[PDB]
Amino acid sequence: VQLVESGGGLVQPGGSLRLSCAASGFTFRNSAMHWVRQAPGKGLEWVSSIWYSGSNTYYADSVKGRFTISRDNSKNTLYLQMNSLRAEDTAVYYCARFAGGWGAYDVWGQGTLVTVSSASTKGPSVFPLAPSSGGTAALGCLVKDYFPEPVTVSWNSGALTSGVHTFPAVLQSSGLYSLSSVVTVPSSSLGTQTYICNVNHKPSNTKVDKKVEP
Amino acid sequence: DIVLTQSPATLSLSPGERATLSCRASQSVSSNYLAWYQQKPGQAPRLLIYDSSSRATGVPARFSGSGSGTDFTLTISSLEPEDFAVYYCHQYSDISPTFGQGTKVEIKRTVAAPSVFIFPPSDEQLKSGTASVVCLLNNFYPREAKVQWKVDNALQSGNSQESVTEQDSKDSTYSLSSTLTLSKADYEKHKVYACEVTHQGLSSPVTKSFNRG
Repeated sequence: VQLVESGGGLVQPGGSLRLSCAASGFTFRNSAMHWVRQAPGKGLEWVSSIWYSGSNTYYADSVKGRFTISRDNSKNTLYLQMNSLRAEDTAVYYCARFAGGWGAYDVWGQGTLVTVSSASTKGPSVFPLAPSSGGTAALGCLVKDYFPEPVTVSWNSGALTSGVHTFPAVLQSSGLYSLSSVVTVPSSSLGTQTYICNVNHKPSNTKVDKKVEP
Repeated sequence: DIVLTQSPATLSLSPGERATLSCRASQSVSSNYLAWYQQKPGQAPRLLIYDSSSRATGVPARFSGSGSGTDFTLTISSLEPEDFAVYYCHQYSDISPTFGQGTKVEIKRTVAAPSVFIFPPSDEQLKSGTASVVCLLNNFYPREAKVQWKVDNALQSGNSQESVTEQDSKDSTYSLSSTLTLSKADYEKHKVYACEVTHQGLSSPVTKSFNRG
């Protein structure tokens, strides 16, 4: 059995988007199909339902009037038309087969992420996290103000990996993302060892190498 | 509406130990139309139990579901390493399907106080009009930590954000960044920048600080 969602992506507030979900491995015509989403760092929320036997659409209160659920059984595909999109509709969208008393949500797609934001593409700024005066020091790089996700960071072009923590991005009150990458080191190597964070932001084609000095 | 409340928020247990997770409803769930799902980071939910107590196909017998009415529980008789995950309950008994907000089952570990580090803003950022001050709490356990920002000893509120890593694959600890955003003017207007950290592994709050200039 399988479910493959497609069509997720970046949409401005008030924009519209159609998600699709191709189903295989089961008799599609015989199954109720639902949409379930997951906002960043959040739990699961049911979005909408469509019957098989003589369809009967249902929707979460927060989406009533704005979303439409449909299906094409000749194309083994479920749709979600989303209009008047809002920032809070930002989420990973899962299609799922609903089996009710024979199984609830026994089949899940991989999810497709829908991001709703007025923010425009921007490469990050990268600032050093500077070590200073037991025998151990920390340093790193602040990778600030970029959109959209993601950014990748390495240290010394891969070669420095012990003690590295690259934290998950956070969405700032600017609607721009920010992340820090840190490394703990022997204090003695400072001034002796050269440390460089390599920062890549593909959506803006942004590539920086920043030596973090003591 | 049927509100689903999962307890506890987090269960901290070692492999081989029993896990007991609760799901209680605001109203009776008709026909015991209640399911349990497992979710790992970046992955889709996976069915475990449906109809309150039926095991999904190919789900290990160590997973079992029980309860009725408004009180339901998921038991993992013995946690395997692959079982540390988030678990959701789900009622599909009315026309408005709901989900509990989840129980995270995390690996229990020895208390480990964090190593704390504070970084001033860089001179390069300051010329741009903002100061980010970063406090790092490194490889601690448990996950609960209170991190306070103090500027000239005045508690800050509303101007920092936290970020946490997943439990370390090797040592099962967490690390956490707290970031303070100030205006350059506010930054330059004060002298002492302190990160206050409260945690189980520390008998007393640990303060890391610097003076601007």
